[PDB]
Amino acid sequence: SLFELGKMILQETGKNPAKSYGVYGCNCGVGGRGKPKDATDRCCYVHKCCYKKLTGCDPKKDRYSYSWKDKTIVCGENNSCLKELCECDKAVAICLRENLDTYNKKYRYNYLKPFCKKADPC
Amino acid sequence: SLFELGKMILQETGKNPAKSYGVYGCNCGVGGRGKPKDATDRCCYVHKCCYKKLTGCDPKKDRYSYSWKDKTIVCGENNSCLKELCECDKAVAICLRENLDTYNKKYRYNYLKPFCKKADPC
Repeated sequence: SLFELGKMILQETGKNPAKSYGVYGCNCGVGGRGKPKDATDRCCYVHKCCYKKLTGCDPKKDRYSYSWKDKTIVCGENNSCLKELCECDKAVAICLRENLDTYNKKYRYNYLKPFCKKADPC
Repeated sequence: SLFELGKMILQETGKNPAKSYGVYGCNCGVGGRGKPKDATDRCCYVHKCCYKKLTGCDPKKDRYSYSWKDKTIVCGENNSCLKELCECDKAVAICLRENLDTYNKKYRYNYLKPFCKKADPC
């Protein structure tokens, strides 16, 4: 669920997740997908495409189990959808951390999201 | 849609809407309803109750038209459902404005939202 997703992003990036990524670019946070602004935005693009493939559980609402072991996100066994979901969320949290070096505040609050250029099919 | 809602909140409160209300309390922004933390939170509680009356349109994704007349939100044209939706969004924007005097930053990023006490029926 959003809680786990938000938590993972905090753990990996050290950043307030909603503040840094809630309305970032054309792909991070609220809304759908669009042509990526930068590498951070591309992380979120991939993440939303990941959510699209999921069947059997609800990515926004469904809780899943994971642990913090040797400062690594370790997805619990869960079930097929929940584990795929956990891995979707882990991957984007990792991606966002790896692109903190080009994170740009000028994209942080993009209220022009509805008018982003259309994204390519996943 | 979220865009119109965000814009109304900006117009009434003068605040960055996602920043101030995206994760506030147990009712504002993401997630469902919960026992309200304060008057601001109760504004969002009422808003989400208002949404349940809607039949025919999608509050997160469906666009509607409104205008800014004599510094007032004026819901335009719109079918029966979109009219109601617009009026729901207008009501919460006004309410948030009216309760700026007790807005509390400590509730602003409430990542304990999944653990809010259960909301009473609307």
